[PDB]
Amino acid sequence: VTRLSLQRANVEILAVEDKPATFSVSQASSDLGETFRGIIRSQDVRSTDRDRVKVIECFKPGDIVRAQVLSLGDGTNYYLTTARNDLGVVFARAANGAGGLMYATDWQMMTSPVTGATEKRKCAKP
Amino acid sequence: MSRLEIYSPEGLRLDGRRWNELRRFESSINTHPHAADGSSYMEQGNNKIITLVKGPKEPRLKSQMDTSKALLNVSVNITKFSKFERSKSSHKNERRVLEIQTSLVRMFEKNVMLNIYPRTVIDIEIHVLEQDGGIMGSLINGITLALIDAGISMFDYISGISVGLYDTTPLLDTNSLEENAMSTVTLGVVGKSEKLSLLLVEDKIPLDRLENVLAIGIAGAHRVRDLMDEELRKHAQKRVSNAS
Amino acid sequence: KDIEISASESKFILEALRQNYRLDGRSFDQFRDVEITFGKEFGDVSVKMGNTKVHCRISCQIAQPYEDRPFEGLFVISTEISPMAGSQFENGNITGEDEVLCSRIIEKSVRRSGALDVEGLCIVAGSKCWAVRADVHFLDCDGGFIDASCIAVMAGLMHFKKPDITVHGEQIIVHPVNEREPVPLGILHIPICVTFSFFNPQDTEENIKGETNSEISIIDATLKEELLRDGVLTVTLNKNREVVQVSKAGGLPMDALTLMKCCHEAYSIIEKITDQILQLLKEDSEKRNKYAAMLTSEN
Amino acid sequence: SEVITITKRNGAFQNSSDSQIVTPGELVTDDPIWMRGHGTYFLDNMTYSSVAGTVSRVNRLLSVIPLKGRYAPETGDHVVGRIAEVGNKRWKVDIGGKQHAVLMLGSVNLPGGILRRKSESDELQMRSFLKEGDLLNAEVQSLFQDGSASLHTRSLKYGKLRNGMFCQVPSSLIVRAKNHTHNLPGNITVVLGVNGYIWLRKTSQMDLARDTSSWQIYSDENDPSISNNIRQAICR
Amino acid sequence: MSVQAEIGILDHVDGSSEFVSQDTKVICSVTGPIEPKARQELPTQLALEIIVRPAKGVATTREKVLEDKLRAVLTPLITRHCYPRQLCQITCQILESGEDEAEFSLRELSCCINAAFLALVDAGIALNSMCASIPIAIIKDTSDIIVDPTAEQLKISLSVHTLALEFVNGGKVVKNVLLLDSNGDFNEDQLFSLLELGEQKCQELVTNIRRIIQDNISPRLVV
Amino acid sequence: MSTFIFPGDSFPVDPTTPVKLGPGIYCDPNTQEIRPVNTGVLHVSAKGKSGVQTAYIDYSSKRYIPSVNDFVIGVIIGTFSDSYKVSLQNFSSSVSLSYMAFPNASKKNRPTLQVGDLVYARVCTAEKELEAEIECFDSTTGRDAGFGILEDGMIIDVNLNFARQLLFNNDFPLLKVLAAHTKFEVAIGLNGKIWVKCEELSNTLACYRTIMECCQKNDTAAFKDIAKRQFKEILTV
Amino acid sequence: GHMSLSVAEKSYLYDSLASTPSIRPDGRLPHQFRPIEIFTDFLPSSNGSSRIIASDGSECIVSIKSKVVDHHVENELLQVDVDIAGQRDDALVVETITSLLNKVLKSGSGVDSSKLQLTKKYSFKIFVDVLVISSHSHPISLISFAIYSALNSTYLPKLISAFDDLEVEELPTFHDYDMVKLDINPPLVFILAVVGNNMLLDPAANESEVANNGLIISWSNGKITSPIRSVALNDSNVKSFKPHLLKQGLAMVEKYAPDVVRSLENL
Amino acid sequence: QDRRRLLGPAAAKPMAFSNTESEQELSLHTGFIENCNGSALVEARSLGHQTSLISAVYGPRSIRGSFTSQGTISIQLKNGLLEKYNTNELKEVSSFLMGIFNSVVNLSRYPKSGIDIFVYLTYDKDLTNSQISSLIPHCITSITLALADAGIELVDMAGAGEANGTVVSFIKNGEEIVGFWKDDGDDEDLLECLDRCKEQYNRYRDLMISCLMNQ
Amino acid sequence: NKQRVIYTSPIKALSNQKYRELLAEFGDVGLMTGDITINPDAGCLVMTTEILRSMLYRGSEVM
Amino acid sequence: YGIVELDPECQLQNLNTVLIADLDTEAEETSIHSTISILAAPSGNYKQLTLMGGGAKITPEMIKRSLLLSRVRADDLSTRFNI
RNA sequence: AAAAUUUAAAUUUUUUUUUUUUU
Repeated sequence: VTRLSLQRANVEILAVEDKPATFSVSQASSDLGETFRGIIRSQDVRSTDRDRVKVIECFKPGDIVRAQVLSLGDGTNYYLTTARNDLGVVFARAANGAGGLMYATDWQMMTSPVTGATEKRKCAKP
Repeated sequence: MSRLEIYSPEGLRLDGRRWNELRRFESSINTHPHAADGSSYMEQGNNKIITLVKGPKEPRLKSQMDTSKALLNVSVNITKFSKFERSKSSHKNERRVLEIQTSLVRMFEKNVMLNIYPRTVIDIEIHVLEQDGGIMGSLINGITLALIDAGISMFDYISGISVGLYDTTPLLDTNSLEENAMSTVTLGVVGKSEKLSLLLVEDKIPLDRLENVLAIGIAGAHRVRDLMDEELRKHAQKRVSNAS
Repeated sequence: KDIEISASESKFILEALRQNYRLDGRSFDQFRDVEITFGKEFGDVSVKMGNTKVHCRISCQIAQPYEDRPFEGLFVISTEISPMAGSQFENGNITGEDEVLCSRIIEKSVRRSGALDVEGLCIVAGSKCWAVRADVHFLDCDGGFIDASCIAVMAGLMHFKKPDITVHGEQIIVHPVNEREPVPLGILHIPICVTFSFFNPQDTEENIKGETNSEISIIDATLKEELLRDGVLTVTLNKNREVVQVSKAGGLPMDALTLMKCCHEAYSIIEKITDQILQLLKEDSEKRNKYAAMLTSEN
Repeated sequence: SEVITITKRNGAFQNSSDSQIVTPGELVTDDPIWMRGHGTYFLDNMTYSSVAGTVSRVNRLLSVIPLKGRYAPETGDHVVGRIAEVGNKRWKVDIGGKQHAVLMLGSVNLPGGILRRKSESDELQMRSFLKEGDLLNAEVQSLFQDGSASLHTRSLKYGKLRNGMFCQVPSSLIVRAKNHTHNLPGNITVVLGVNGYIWLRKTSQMDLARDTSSWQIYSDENDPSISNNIRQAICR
Repeated sequence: MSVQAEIGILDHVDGSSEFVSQDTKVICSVTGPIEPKARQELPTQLALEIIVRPAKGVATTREKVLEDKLRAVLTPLITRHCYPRQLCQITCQILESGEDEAEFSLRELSCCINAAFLALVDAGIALNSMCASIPIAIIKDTSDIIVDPTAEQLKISLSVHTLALEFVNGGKVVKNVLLLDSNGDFNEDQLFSLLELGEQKCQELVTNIRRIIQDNISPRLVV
Repeated sequence: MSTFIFPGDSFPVDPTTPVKLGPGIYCDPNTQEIRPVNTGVLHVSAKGKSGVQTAYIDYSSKRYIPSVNDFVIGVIIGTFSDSYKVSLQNFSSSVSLSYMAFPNASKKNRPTLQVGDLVYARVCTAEKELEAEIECFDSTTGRDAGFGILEDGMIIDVNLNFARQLLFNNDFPLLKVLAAHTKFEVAIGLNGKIWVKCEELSNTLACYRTIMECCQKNDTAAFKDIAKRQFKEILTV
Repeated sequence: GHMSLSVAEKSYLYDSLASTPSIRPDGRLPHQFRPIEIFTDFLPSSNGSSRIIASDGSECIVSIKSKVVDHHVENELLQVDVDIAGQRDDALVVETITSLLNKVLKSGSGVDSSKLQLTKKYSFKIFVDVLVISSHSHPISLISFAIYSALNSTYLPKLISAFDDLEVEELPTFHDYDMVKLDINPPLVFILAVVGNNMLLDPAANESEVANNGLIISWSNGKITSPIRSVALNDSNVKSFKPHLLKQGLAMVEKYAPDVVRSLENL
Repeated sequence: QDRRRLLGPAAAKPMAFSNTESEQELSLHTGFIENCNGSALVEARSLGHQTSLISAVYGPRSIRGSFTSQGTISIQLKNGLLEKYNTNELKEVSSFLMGIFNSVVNLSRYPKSGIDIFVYLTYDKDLTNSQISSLIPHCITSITLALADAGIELVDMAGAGEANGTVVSFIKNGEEIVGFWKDDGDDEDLLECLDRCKEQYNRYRDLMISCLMNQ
Repeated sequence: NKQRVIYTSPIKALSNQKYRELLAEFGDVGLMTGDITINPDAGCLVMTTEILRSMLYRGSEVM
Repeated sequence: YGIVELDPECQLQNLNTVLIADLDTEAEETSIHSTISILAAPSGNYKQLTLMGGGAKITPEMIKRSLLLSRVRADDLSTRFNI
């Protein structure tokens, strides 16, 4: 996750999986701003309650999301979605790196072991 | 010590001009139809300028965009063959030039009806070809063509002229030889009025002449926008008489 | 990086001029009070006009002259803005317009005008001369920088001294500083610039074809004052009543008869402030010499 | 029997119905009864032109029509657009005028027609039906607060071009009539835009239909059967 | 201890401080948190951009490193998680040298840290600890060690040293070292001796400072 | 002689206390410890408050940090559709305000305000890390149309702690002496903004010059004569 | 590039020009050029001037200023310097065309620097100074044409004193009114393009867009010469090429080249 | 002068001195730069002239500009240590470079993706007691090997051969030409200029494919 | 079939009957009136006769 | 040189404060914050030393350890290529 | 004498140091 808008969410592409797991991470350096970046729009986070969408309650900066390509979009970014019960948040550290590692409580929620603190993320089905 | 003769006691200048006289003054309209809808050519003596105007149109970037009015870009091209002695380096970020690039903007922030051209771009292209001194007011008179050359919305004519001072005596329409010889002032004069757009003094001036000095250039400046007008009009007659 | 002001606040000041008021407490044609204070170094000064604060520095060193004028020494003024003095500014934009509007003035105010004898920088012709340097720093803006940097540079030239020199071909003998005294510099004339600040209370046309001159001009725009002004004009003069530069580069249209009537009032202003510098240069050097009297009797 | 026109002229930079013709800065009158419209500004009486153009006095309305300027967009006009950009569900497209027109996402003829209804997946395929620089027939709907206007294709007759060649002209010489598609002997068709944009193509059956499949409205295809006797007749 | 300072002496800027030690006058300015640029943001922590203007000349490479080591020191001073997607531009002005800029940069590096520390207090940004820096030299000929030398003593100095420490618990516990700028010739053995005064002295510096802050700002504070 | 503090001091209170956190203190997300991280004076909330106390540091600033349920004054800077662009302080980040967060909430009804207006609004919802949001009309207004767009007036910038004293404090002597001359309006913005409109611009300049001077001198006891003198400075005429 | 065209054209344009009875969009013969206008001798401060007008309104002016120099301390006796309006110095098409014409006018390749020679010690530094107002083309072969006329419109002041400065080392002297024309044989440049099995001459911008690849062929002295470069116009349609087609174009240039030259060798 | 670098005191000057069919040969190496994804190393030595140069790949990098259907190539020529070729002399070659690879690379495989090519004219001997024209064909070879190392879709091992101030680039084992470069030489020597270029191309491409397939 | 549909009336109050009825019934219904439009991009549309005529002249893509 | 401090959480079976030198490998260069860089001539000499302490504390002994590791890594390279 | 009749206006960032023009 790169930046959180009220409109939308912005990420950069890092790693592509494959079909019949088998992956392909990009070997690029993001510190150049090199890599391909994409955009998740906030209504495209999920389809259940797709109108009254609260974006902060699913994402924070720097976090890992199993997301599906929607389409190409522009040349600048991508059209992207997470709108499934198996998709969404993979992993982040607490308070965006300011704390320890966090585990998805449900498919729908996430906590942290040592802390006793939870946060709302649109977690993936594990 | 100059081995030459600045101004005669018999009233004459280098070509024999009087102190209240002009060079040959020639404009032209629609010099480049295939290039832009603003295209005008100046000869004021050997000051020769190609003047080009682009707009009102879409920007290159949405960053450079306003939702209120137009923008105005000034791009000055001084060639290395503009003078007698060929200049070595290029000028394209020279801090002398950028001043004028600032200058014509604020001179022309206030003729353009900016509000009625929003979200669009006006670009003014300059090509200085042959340089004869009096260089500042040479430009402005070329500008006033080029905006009318597309017929952009405006208030008025705007005239420009450098007028020099040999010791007591004003000199309408100096040249670069005279420019390096004495003190000069250029006036950016608006229409028929007594109000100024441009006023720029580099040289050192005794105070007491200056009111009189300023009182000189208006009659010159009024004869400028005079000669611009009919010269456009005789062009303007040439359209519809052969269009229709 | 954009200053945002309400149009409600825009009308407010514009009303205050329409009832002959301005927010600072000065008159329209009144200038701020100037605090000049020197550091211990020569060519060291802190100059302060209320809110606007500046600092500059004069130095010199040895170099060869150009081929261009092989007679004369070398000199240039740096005026690099730091965004310290206000968050509007880029980190050292030498290509911004207002910077150039600060630049070319002081370029013409000093260099093309020649207050300073560059020929008195010629140590030896074509071999070794002086490279005199003027770094202008801005501290905090309330406008009047180009008038402040007008002053603070010319303040600095009347406080710098250069050390002692002896020539034998290549054997060029720069002496120790404290045995052989530093030597001040030659000023041909003292220029003082004046900012003029312009406000149409009307539309364009009543300035254009409204024959009635109705345009208010004030001195030393404060920060909020400066953000709404319509034309920009600076003149510069001396004590010998000659006009150094004038620059109205566009903006609002403006009557000629105003400008002479403007520039006369400049004269009485700048003269009093000029002499205030002149005493303080003396009086500090008097305080230098009275403390030099408080030194040799002490030592 | 030549290659190039080389004719020479050396020693010179250059070779060198009545109505009111007015200038900017110029007074027209100060009768207060007149109304003040385009090309006109004023101070309470003083009627002041702003362009090089003509006084138009309409019955109490005085206004100044210029002679020089870009194309003026007006509604209901039949012009040609070159695709500038793609927006959110918007497109940008050159008129040749001051600014781009805009073109709504559902403003276009869908393949299969209205039985194809709306879909949010259509914005995932904006580039499918349209992309940059392409030429088409467009119908001027209505405007904005400034004078920038928009387009649509409310017919089969409007749509993306093929089967020929573009040319362009000044907008002035194109005369107005009640009709704009024209069919010429040589089995070919001019599509005169108003704005100054001119497309030629071979006469279609739909063109023939004007005077007596639907899935091909974003194709880059032509009729494959194009004779040179078509092609050389285009150039004439 | 011929040091002295000013707080809150600019106008349009968030944090401002004049630090004046024995010979060098340096003012620092702090503006933040404010709108960051496009190329400058961090999704998590606080972005920092630092400008030092010399007294003489313009910004070159000699300035650049004194900037960049000063970048390293401030980064743990700032509670950087508190201001995501933000920017604080901080700017320092060298006004007085007090040291040969051609030959040295030592005192200024001590000075500017001691300058910028106080303008942040003016700025009132979430910080972590307390700090101090001093210049320390060792004489070539005498082979002795002076805390806070002079430039003529720098001429006969063998090795020039700047120590930056992190002070907590009443500023008393050395929480960490920030910077140790060892320059000139030195060995093992001098170094632990070289800390051992600056172990005391920077605390002795801050012991003055703790007072000064409250004296300047509690009348700016309300009761 | 206070509960003065530095970032990096010993925190005074025992750890086993139920304590609502005030600003100025920071809890570690990494090591769970809690420390004072700003400069100034602590003020301990006294006991009895449900057995739950509260710490807060008096710190000084001018650069306002957007926080919730806070009355600020803003400037309309852009018409991002559905949702305004509004700023609160120059060079800071812009704020987003709904077009619908308004006391006659009506989604078919699009309101009227234009770029460059002054509006009174309260911070509704603002994460530390997210695009912050405000409201004029609120639920915490409780259907109150008490905020709103302003008319012309005049707005002056001060530092924040002063503006708290304008809001939080009746002992603040300012509103007394000002009411003791003329009658007028006042809007208080926690972004250091103070919007005043009088019946007169003349008194508004008198209102202007005092507040510039008083907040500069920051000596509330002295403000009796200092305020009244500017009237004489206006009544110089 | 300059333009953005539509794909449906791009087929038809690539269709019609790759006809075996090949068809231009304006339908010229395959070896034709387009009509132009040629003006000179109008900047009387210069040693020579030039002004040329394209059919699409592409526009340039090349100036001639001279300078006397020692021809021993300097190698390059002839300098080209180019300006395109609307572009940075740093751009590509600027610098390549700039560096090209220097090679085209190397001092003894097609340039007869003996005619430039003033003394046994001195000669004439010349400045090919170029200002392009506008282009819609790969502009280069236009630009040579005005320069050819520019050298045919250039007069130089007359030597008075002698020219052997090894012993006596005289400072050379010129008369103040008497100028002589520079006798010179300047070269010419032609833009080519390859479509399918056809080779058009003077590619217009549409023709320049659709091409598989193109050439630049240096003409001088009534023949083909160097510098010769294969050259891309676009980069969306770049295809390779049979060499006999490359061998075809050379005489295809050459048996129509001097007729263009004689049209301009016409005074 | 330049306030961004250390260029010494100005009045110094560098030091001055005065006077008091053959084989070409290669040494080709890949996979030695970890910043890149494609690297290639080239040694060359021929008869008075020894030359070494580095070709560097960055791709596919993102394009902040806009949409394209396909890829875009960017090529930089930079002076190394000793030999200083002219600035405008450089980019002309960079122009001539891009034309050939636009008949090589499957850009259609790479929408909205960039290609960065850095060429370091690192060190050259010319001990011989159109000086850039003698180094053209080795560039193309040096690029091709690095572009194979990033593994990008390339149609052909295309190469150029040189015959005495003349550069001709081939494909299809020489059965088509993809890039033509000519300086002064003779007149109508073209037919021999076919040959000696072709056989070096016939040499070089075999040297290239040995460098990879044997690894 | 995700299609749009026009329900016509000569009277506002005819629609006001049918609107709140269908608004209770299916909800996702746009109302178009000279007095009040509600929910312009809804799937179902209820509007008076001339509005169709008006948006048949200038060609609403709503159609 | 680099000195780090360790999490109990991060272990995989096959305080705690570790010195690393010969630093490389972006992940290292991101995450090491207290660092040491040293110049030294092989007879125990020292041209400079460079401490940026931004992560861990610094012991007096990691100092001496790095000093012990200084005079090795330098002196080998003095003797490695014998120029 | 009733009855009623009409609208719809556009949102979130890509660039190369300052000489130097004829007493």
